[PDB]
Amino acid sequence: PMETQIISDDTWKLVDEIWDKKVEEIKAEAVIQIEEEKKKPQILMATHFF
Amino acid sequence: LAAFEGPELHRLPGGWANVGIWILIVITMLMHYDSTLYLARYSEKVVVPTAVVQFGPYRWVRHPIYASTMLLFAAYCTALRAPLSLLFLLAVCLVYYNKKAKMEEELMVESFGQSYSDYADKVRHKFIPFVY
Repeated sequence: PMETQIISDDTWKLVDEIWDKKVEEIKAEAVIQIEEEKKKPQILMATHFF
Repeated sequence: LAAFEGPELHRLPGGWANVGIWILIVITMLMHYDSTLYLARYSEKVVVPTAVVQFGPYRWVRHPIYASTMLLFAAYCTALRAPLSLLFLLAVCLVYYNKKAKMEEELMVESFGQSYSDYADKVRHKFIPFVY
């Protein structure tokens, strides 16, 4: 053998980071995605007139 | 008070005296619609102005929608022929509307800086053309 180490140990840290960010984003997206209170028409826009 | 003060609806004149009323109505709705169309064109969100507006009614009066709204009531007090109510709405609407104009103006002067400063230097007259 003659080949020493290759790309890095820090690039593995970066790819672990992006893996964890995507996993956490999926985890957050799965459970807090749907919540609805109301969508009422805003047809008394008083800040234009009153 | 305007309905109380004004003469009875059959005693108020017609003919060529009711043609000025139509003129006031149409000029009011032109000024207000122009002011609204100029104000709402530059805002990305519902009320978030991206830039400083200085066109049309904005090159005459710094707060044109407000002036147009009061001019609507002024023409209304002219319609039933009650000038005293016209003066009283002048007082009260001017007071409240100047308060809100001061709050809005200080906000957007803080948020914009020199642009609205030189714009207000260009048009000092805040509500009525060269009256106030």
